[PDB]
Formats: sequence, C-alpha cells, structure tokens
Amino acid sequence: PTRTLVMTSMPSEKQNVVIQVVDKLKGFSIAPDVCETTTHVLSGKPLRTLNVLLGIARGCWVLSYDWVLWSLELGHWISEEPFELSHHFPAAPLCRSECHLSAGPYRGTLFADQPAMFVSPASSPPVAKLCELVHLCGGRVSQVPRQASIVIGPYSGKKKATVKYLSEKWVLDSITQHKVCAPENYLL
Repeated sequence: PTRTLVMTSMPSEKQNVVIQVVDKLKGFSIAPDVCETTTHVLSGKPLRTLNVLLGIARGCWVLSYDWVLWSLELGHWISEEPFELSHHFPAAPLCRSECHLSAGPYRGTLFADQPAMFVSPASSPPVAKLCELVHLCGGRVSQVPRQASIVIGPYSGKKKATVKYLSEKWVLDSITQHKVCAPENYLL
C-alpha cells in the first residue's frame, strides 16, 4: 500500500511485532520517515523525535504500540483515538482533528500570522527538516537573511535590532504546545 505507517522510539522486538501485524492486516507500508503518505506514527517511548514532530505537523495519528497489539487481537485495524498519545503530546489530537475535518488538503495554520523565517544552515534538527516543519505548520521560510524578521538557530553573522534571533526550540515548542511560544525565553 501507498499509505505509510512510521515507527519511532521503538525497540527492535516491538518493531518485529509491527512488521508481522502489518503483513497480516494489510492497509499500510512501513516507512522510515514521516512523509506525504504517512497517516499513522507509532511511538515506543514518549519522546519528541523528529518523526513525532513531523507526524504532528501533518496531523497524523500519534499512537502507542498498544494499538498494534489490540488490532492483532481483534483481527483488523481498530479505532485509533483510545491509543492516541495526547498526554505526552497535547498537540497531536489537535492537529489530527483539524486534519480529518479539513475539507481539502490539510495544512496547519500555527505560524500563518508569523513573519517569514530564515532558518540557520547549522540548525538542529537539520535545516531541510526544520524548514519542512515551519512550512507544514503554515509558516513561510526565507531563502536569505536579508529582509527576514525572524532568524532561527545558530547565527554568528551581523545582527539587526529589528530582527528576532530565536533558538530552534522556539519552533519545536510552538509545534508541541499548538501555540506560538513567547519569544523571550528563546532569544539567541
């Protein structure tokens, strides 16, 4: 199947069960990274990986391993919400809900009112991925620092008093709290 499921923070013995269950229940291909076809992200431990972040940005189901075990038991893929990792990632059900209620193609609007952002090439997570996250959550990415109001990540160049210099953590915390964070605590 074209539709993908992504595992994250998943010990290899649980990974083994997932591969077997997917082989038996069908409906998914397992992919290493969250992409346009991913609808379900399965987390083994409650950790904010890049795949969790991308899964949230795309409004995926972010689920516990237990969904796989109960689905095997009951013979088919079952309702996801009882397994959704809402306590660890409050943004997950919010984006997932927005996404399924979306009339057309889903895109988040978290950053829709934010100025364009220049992302440091030295940023962590990697710049291409951090840019993907900004875009998926409704923000605009600038290709150069010139004229950009927000600069994200390590920046040792010339600084302007009318630009905000914010850590990558500002983007990530905004995404996981489903609210744009106050810049104060992310400066430099």
